[PDB]
Amino acid sequence: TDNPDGIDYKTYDYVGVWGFSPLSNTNWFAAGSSTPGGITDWTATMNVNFDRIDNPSITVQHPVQVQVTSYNNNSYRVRFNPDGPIRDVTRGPILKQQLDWIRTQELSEGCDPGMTFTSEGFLTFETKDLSVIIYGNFKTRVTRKSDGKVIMENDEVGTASSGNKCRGLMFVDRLYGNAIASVNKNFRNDAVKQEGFYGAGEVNCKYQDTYILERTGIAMTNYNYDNLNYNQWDLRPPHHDGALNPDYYIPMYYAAPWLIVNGCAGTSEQYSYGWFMDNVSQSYMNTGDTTWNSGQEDLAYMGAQYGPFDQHFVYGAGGGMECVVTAFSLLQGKEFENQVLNKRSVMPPKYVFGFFQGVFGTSSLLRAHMPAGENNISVEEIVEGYQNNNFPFEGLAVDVDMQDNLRVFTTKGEFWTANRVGTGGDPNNRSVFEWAHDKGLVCQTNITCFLRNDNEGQDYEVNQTLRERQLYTKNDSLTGTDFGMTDDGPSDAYIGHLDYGGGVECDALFPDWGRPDVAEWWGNNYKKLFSIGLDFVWQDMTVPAMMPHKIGDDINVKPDGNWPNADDPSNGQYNWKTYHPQVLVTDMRYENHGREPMVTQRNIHAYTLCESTRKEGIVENADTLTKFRRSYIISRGGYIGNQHFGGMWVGDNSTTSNYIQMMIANNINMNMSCLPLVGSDIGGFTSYDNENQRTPCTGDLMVRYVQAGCLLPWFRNHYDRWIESKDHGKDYQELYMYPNEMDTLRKFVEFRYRWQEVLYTAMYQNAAFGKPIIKAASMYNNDSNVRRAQNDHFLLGGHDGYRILCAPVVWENSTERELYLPVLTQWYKFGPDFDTKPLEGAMNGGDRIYNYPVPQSESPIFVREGAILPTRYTLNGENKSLNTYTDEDPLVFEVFPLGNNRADGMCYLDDGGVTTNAEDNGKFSVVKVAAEQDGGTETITFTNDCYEYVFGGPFYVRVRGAQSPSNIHVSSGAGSQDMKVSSATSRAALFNDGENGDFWVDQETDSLWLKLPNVVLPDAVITIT
Ligand SMILES: C[C@H]1O[C@H](O[C@H]2[C@H](O)[C@@H](O)[C@@H](O[C@H]3[C@H](O)[C@@H](O)[C@H](O)O[C@@H]3CO)O[C@@H]2CO)[C@H](O)[C@@H](O)[C@@H]1N[C@H]1C=C(CO)[C@@H](O)[C@H](O)[C@H]1O
Repeated sequence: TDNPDGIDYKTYDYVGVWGFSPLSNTNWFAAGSSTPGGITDWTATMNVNFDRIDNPSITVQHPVQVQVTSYNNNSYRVRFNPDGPIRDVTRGPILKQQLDWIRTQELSEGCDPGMTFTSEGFLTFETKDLSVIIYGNFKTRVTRKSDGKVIMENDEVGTASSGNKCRGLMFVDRLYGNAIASVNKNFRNDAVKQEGFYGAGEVNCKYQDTYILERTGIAMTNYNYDNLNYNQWDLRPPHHDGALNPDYYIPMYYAAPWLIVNGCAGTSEQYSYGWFMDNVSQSYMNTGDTTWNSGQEDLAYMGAQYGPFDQHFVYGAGGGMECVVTAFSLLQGKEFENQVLNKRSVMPPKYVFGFFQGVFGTSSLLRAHMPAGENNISVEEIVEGYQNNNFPFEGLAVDVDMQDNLRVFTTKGEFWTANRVGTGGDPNNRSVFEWAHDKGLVCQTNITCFLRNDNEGQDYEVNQTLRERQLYTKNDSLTGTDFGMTDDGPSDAYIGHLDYGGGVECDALFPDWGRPDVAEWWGNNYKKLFSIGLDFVWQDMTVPAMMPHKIGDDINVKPDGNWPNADDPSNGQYNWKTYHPQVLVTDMRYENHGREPMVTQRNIHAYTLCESTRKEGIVENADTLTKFRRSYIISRGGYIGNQHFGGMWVGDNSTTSNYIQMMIANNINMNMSCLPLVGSDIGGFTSYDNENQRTPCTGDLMVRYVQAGCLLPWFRNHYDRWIESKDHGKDYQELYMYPNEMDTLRKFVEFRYRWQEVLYTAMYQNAAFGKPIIKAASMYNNDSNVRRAQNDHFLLGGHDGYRILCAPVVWENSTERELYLPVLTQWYKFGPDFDTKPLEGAMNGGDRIYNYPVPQSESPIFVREGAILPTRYTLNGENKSLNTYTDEDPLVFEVFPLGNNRADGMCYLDDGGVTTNAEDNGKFSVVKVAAEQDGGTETITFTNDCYEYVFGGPFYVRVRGAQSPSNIHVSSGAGSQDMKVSSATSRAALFNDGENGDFWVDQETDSLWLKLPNVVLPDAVITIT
């Protein structure tokens, strides 16, 4: 039952953006005419005639569905299959039942889009603030009720005499290909509109010498790659000479055919809409890039190498780009599952927000058992470096080093306290993870879906059980292609190779995910790791990232590095560093459907791998997790929607100023693509010095790299380590190996740690409401100067999520930067210095300052007026892992200067992930807090949205700029108590000795500290007179 729809597959190789050419018109079909086709529900059908743009006498008929997806969040949808029936996928970001729920709810509220056909046969409908008309040839116009503004319209190519053809719908004559595509007008050169496109996951784009955030006038592609340095040689343009820098026509780790359009920016008449082409074969986004005549300046499109054609336009409930993001997240929501917490994504354990050292080149757990080898390091030495130097440190990212000769899901003797593999729980032979637990730390470890094959007779249960149940991808192809074979077999299995450099490699098999019983099988395997202490997951080589290889060559032999190329094209022989594209894999998009070649769903493999570690690994086997029941995944690849499995790190960056910039833009863009909890390796993964690869990150680059990411969602220093056993990489990169910079380094980690609940809460605001943790400058509304500052200015935190503004310096050996404060509000210089000192005067928003000074010891980070921030200090004053925090380590609602005599704050509370009762049973709290000045009385009010988690220790209000009071009244469900002056004279003595109901006047920081009991948290009126 392979290929049920009779597809003839014309394309298998990687087609660069330069080989994708729908504005070509030749051999392309576009809508020319239609007759109406009925409406049930909110799906209308138009029976559309597609004409060959280059010979319109040739026509075919296919039906197109036009579905309103959310009246309230102004989103609809267009799809059609030109290769067969129209078909609801069963795995993906947008599922039927989440659409069906949204619609049902909205119907109960009595929303009517009034999907109707005029007499002429045109389709008209309405969403909340938008109206839409679609003409005969599919010419689509999207107007905005309030000001009549056309905010979006598709494009039309005229012909010699056959009328006009809407390129809003295009597929290639199935005689010549399978590509699809869709075209809009693009007002990026409109004097008043100045359209600007955004999003597109991990794409990178250079301008002059600087990496930027905007994705306008450029030709991108989604094509998940093993793209080490974001600039892999094989991904270069035809006939490209010299080095290849990362750039926009190079695909990355994550598949996001998604674009957020923002025109008439920062003014009354502004509009934003998102654009998801839901497809998982190689996709394209072209924002009007003339390079290679691939696009035209005044048009934009999306497209794919294969079908079917499914596409979403999401305008959002209201003003600003952010709302596009949140509505998009709704469409992928889990409201239909009655998720009480995880609606828009799954919440990680608190601990996932702390600092992690990853090392590629440890070679034992402890020093006592470390084999002799030049520059070898043990885990024990790392933990020692950090712990001894009072670094706030969370734990390790153990690599394949630990595995037994690269056998995913196992460990070798060296990574245990007693030099042998235990079944664990033996206190005289703890595994890495268990020892790690006793040090306070937690770990992820690396898991690929690569199952060793060259085992040398040696027994490896995970590969053996894959062969038995035939759960491996088979070597069949509709082309008779020979992918190679070894002596280990089996005879009918796809056998790829895994190369990590310097002879660290092996043959491998792989999970044919499509198959049923495969996700169960995958999942139960993580038990071999959970029962030994593994906290969370490090999902890698997810592409699958296999070794380059030419059909015909041996399995362990890759091609010449310069192959393939324009003069010597692949011609169906290159594997593009993964399965040779022809391999028949079982469908991952439609279940019980048959087998397709991988070329048709390449961009789904990692999503699907991630889905399975989630549902079948972490969730089903939570019983076997040890110290924490909740868990997470940090993944390298995936596709839109992946946020419901965990988050992302941007694979293999490097150690240069450019990569810092890139990491930030990437972060910001990944947020607006519904992946909030991502980040890039701090300090860079790969070597960088061309004379001597072993040279490690400079101190100053290390400071800027940490300063820039110390408030990004995922914070992890990871790197390729040179050791005798692996002759590529750098000497060291751990924070503690920098004596000169240690103090700056560490204080910026402590600082993140004090703002831990800020991250936690923002994350909650993402699960609950879908808000991006990190916020493009252009998300701040009514500001005509945020856009120019958008490459390196970003915001996060607070009740609304726009309370902290970061503008990290992005160049090595640099002590200034151009700073823009966003307008119509006040800002305050903050940082690790400002905890133990008074704030400086206000900074008037709307300012541009050239050469704003930033000594190495400082990053530009500001807190807005009106912010109240949940902060967290240790009781004993030391630095300790988040996961060892308990409710005795104070929680501090820091009120800042007031904004129009107002201030507000939100704080999510829950057990941390010790258990899954927050996501499972609604066991959490959401504390709100307000503050108002009224002549002489300031009223700080605590209310709750629910208080299901009982924060067990006293918490504090910290007022900034208000000193010694005449009285403080505290009102509570169990309060009617006046406050008395504490007898402690230091913050430390207030926390540890301080009496409940004690206020302390802090001269040093110009603050007033209120110590209150744990029971008044959910509800109180603090009046300060
Ligand atoms: C560890 C790493 O292994 C593989 O990376 C390869 C590159 O694919 C290959 O191009 C070559 O890279 C050199 C490149 O050719 C040259 O132009 C450049 O200047 O120098 C590069 C090396 O610095 O060799 C490297 C190996 O050294 C994989 O393709 C990568 O995915 C892989 N990174 C993975 C693997 C691990 C180990 O489990 C993780 O530590 C890491 O997080 C993950 O991203």
